[PDB]
Amino acid sequence: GAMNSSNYAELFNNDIKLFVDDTNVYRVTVHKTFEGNVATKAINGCIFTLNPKTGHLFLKIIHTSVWAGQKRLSQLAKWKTAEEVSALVRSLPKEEQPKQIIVTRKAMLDPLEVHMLDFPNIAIRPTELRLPFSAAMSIDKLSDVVMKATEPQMVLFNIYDDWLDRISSYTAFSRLTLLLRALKTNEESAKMILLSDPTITIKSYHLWPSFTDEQWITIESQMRDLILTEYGRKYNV
Amino acid sequence: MNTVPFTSAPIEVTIGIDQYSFNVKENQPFHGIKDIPIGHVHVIHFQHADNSSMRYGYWFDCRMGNFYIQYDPKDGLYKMMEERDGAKFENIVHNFKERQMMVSYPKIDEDDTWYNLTEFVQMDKIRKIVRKDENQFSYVDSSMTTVQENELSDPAHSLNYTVINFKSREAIRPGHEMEDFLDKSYYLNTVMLQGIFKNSSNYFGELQFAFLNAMFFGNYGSSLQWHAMIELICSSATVPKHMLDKLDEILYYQIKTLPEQYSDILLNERVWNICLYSSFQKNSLHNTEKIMENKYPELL
Repeated sequence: GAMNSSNYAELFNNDIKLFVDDTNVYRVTVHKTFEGNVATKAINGCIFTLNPKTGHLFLKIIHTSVWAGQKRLSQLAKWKTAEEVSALVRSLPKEEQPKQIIVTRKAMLDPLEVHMLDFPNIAIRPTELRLPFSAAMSIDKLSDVVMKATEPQMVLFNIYDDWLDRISSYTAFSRLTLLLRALKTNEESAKMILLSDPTITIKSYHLWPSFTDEQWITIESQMRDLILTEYGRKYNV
Repeated sequence: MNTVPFTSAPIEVTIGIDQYSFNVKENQPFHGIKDIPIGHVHVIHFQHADNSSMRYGYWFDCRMGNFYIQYDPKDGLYKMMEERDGAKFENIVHNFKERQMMVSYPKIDEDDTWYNLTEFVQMDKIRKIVRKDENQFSYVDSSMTTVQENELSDPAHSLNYTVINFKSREAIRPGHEMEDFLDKSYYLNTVMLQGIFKNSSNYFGELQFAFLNAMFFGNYGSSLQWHAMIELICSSATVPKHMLDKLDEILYYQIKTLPEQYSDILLNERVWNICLYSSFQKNSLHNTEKIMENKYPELL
């Protein structure tokens, strides 16, 4: 059933699993027409499919051409997400196929279940966790490859860079969710915190800066302060 | 007009005959039911005064043989049996009628209720859902499970309804996932109507039989089957026009007949709300929507 705080450690066991987030698949800008009506213009999106144990990110880029002449796009987006995840599982060798897929939003359960009827042994699960994966498009290099795409494209990342050389996947996932939570609550503050000191750079093959163990603690502390402040602001407490 | 004689009534029991019911006291001189209309299936059903649990009964068609009821003190129930000796049977029935120890099937001449509930139901199809091939009549009770229920245990005592599952390879064509799941026309028209049932009459027959097993025995799996077969039609954008018109008539009589006090457990809120207000066919069931809104506005 549903993934929550009581079964949190399951994410880091040796059963292959993927999180699927569909929140950046269908993206629009709302604007005024010449006649003063409102219209949307779609922009490129992405499916965020993450192995929380290894850090392997399967970033399927959703080019605006997939929406051309389609109706009910918010509904089609959930089915296109399910079709692309199904295609990804079928492309993987059997020993690499996930035993579970966890969807961050409940509206993905039926579309993914129907697309995965050929895989009756793969469990499709919701979660009660409020995961910040929507903030993935605040990672500069992921945003850059989505916005530059001219056609459908799958790009492979390790969202933990080289952290697993030094920390567990439990700790790497906690750092990732803290960074994305910060980016989601106050993108500018979060991004200022990460890049303020120009002596710390992002390697060409990495997404995040090359922080020492000591500098990650300081960073993690700044991100926690940003999140609590904004929460005091939001809820006048 | 046909007769189902009773050897005796040794235990106190509420006897149902189609939509009617009568109380019989322990050892009351009752010898059965006469003037049963020929041309329809019938169900005769029982609820013991001493154990209101296990409603049970027999689907039968008087054209298919001479049937009587006899209490079995070992198995503790009223059993249907066939008398193959036609002349012996007429003699027994004639005696009980002369002595007026039979109740009369109480059909009002204006009343098409039973015809309307059983229009498409055929004894030959009932005998395929309820497998007990040495008898021409079919036993049903409250606790019998469906083939689909047993998948999710005794196969001999199961209700063999047609398995319907909206999230099944049977229901979803490869590469038409979203289309076949949001519009079930393919599953209704090609898989079920053309493939399995062969025509709408057989589909309506199973739908009507599932309803009657739900209402008369409170058979939970029969209720599930009745709702599934409604939802498959309401969730199809493309349904023959005659099927929609006939479905509205079928459901109207089922809702008309349902005991007021059972609507809370026998009617699935999600299915009815979806069928009358959300579905492709939300505008196609005028009679059914009017009776549901006037008789059970709470469920909606």
